[PDB]
Amino acid sequence: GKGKPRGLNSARKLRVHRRNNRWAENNYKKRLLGTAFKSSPFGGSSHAKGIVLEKLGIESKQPNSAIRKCVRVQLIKNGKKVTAFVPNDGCLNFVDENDEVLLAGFGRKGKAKGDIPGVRFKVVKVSGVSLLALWKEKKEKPRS
Amino acid sequence: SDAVTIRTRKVISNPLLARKQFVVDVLHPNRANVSKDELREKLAEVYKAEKDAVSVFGFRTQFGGGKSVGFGLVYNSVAEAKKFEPTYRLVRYGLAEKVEKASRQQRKQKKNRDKKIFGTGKRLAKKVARRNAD
Amino acid sequence: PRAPRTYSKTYSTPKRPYESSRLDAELKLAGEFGLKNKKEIYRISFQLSKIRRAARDLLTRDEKDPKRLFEGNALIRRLVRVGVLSEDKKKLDYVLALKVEDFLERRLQTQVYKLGLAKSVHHARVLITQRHIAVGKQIVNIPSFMVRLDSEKHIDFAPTSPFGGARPGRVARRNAARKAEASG
Amino acid sequence: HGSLARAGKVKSQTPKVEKTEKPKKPKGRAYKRLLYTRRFVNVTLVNGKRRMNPGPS
RNA sequence: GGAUAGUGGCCUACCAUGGUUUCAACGGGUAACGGGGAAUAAGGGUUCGAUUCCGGAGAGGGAGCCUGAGAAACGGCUACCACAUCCAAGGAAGGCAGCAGGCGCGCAAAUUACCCAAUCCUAAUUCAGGGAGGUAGUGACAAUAAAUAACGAUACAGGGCCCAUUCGGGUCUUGUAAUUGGAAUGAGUACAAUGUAAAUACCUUAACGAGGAACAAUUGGAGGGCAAGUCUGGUGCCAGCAGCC
Repeated sequence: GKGKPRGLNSARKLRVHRRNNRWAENNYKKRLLGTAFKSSPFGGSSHAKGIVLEKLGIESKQPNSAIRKCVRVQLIKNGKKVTAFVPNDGCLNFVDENDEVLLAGFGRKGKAKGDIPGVRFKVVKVSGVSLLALWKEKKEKPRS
Repeated sequence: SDAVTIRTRKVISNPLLARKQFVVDVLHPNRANVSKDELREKLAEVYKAEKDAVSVFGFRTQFGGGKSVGFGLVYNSVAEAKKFEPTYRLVRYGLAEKVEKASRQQRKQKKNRDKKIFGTGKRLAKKVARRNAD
Repeated sequence: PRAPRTYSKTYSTPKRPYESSRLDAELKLAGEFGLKNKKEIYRISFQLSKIRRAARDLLTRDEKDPKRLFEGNALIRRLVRVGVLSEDKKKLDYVLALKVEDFLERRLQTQVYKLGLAKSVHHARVLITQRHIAVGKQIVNIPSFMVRLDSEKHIDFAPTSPFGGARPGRVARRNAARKAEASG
Repeated sequence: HGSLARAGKVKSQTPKVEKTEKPKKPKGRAYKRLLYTRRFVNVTLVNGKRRMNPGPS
């Protein structure tokens, strides 16, 4: 009988079984528990502003050896600390001190992208001016 | 004047307002657009009825120009025309003199102040003057 | 407050962004019909899919259904009004299999090239976009007009257009006047 | 190793080379016609695989 | 029986453990107003629906009430908590989730303008009022068609094709210029012109208005998914790239 009940009055059994077995899905469980609004760093939001705090002695994944910086950021709405990855060459000019940086996800819905372990976010704006605008030299960060 | 060929469509006469309503059409090549006063003068000189009894408004020009379509009204008499026509249309025609009123914001402010002041106010003015004097 | 004004899309992107054969076909089609974007091909394919879906949903109903007969008659009437279907064959195979090539070759921009008024597809395109085309007593500057065989007796240039007459043209007047002044 | 340096290394040590002045490309229907002509009616290289950038052998 | 405008545990005196419940009651949660309703299928549909229409609720939260046909009304009153509008220190008086606008909150959202002119409302009303509404500003939230250009002497990059005097002429005509032209127009300055009473936005016109170091199209930028750079420099598991490899 292929497992599942087939009776014409077994609709309640089928619905309840489906309700119970929906929970095995990763995204359905997150949606119905509100894990975005309780424990996601961004509070279920696409982007998040933050204040870059300090340097931490972290090491990149395979293959490299690069310990210069990866921005620790304190969010404004949550106050939580997240590590973000400055997404272009010449990261030095934009991490001066206590800057306000806008952060987006890395694109994997909450997972690390590549050779960067434990980093789920990237920087798109530095004090209201776009990071790739500074990278392409087409706009200037406020120096006065 | 040069082959404008003013024409009229859907001419319906209502004695309820004692007027005749129509959609007028002008075919005027090599022109910007035919003005409403020029249309009124043409209708007057072709009908021999009256000058101020002819109303024309709307007048969208077809894409690429050359032709315009608008709305036209003729009236039994100038008295009925001035009795039924909108004040803005009359003023734009020049039949009526423009009013002198302030901006709505100033009018509403004035109404607020004069609703704050109860009655005529002369007693309040005299009392304030005496209080200043003392 | 006010009732909303409904707006609908008119085109559809292909499901696969990079299909070599589809890209070759679309580029060839747009090159031979003088189109500026693949959005024109997308729009025409969208309406083609719309009418094919309509025809299939019509054939869904039982034969000799009043709604089927009426709706098929309306669709075939519009198709023959735009002039693609045979005027003496009600066989519906063309209805089930209209083609993007048919729709573009019926479109206005290629109509000028077909009847021989511009002798070049792009020269046509530029004539309509410069508004020297009048299907009737009205001037249309849209290449995607899809004439319906009715104005064929009435197609001409506008009388407010240069090379339509009664007006030299913005640069024609200057060139003629300067030539006259030079010649004396 | 002594690697407490070189943050933005290649972007700094790259040579600044300006884009050469070349004629403007067509835009729109003109560009699509140019692509169509360079693609189909041309017979530049159709021998092996109709490649689009015929690099020097 | 009372109170209601009215039925009714809506409340008062006496009489039972009566009523609901695994066909899920009760309790908890909702980053839950409900419905009409976007995105797919002749049936898999999964989400979303604060939001233009309908029904609710609220006017900082609770509570109470007058008038009134209709209100538990908060741009009506009567009472606290965070907060205030103030002095000449006795006061008077409570919350723009209406339109503009400001500050906090933020990833996230417009001007402290005009008009009753187009649509509807109200008793005493052809005349008054309406931040309802419309219009004007910002606006790449979306949605429609769409400027960026069309041809000559010459060669080059050479689709389909001929004259039996073997690259000569080339009938029909695919594209390119650093040597050059009698051919057609958009964006705007604007008296003239409109659904605007004094107006820039739409096609119309004296004039100015095209020649490509002009009025200039970007965004992703070519390993595979998904075609093409082993053509040239700089570094040399470093800067970095890469949604996955």
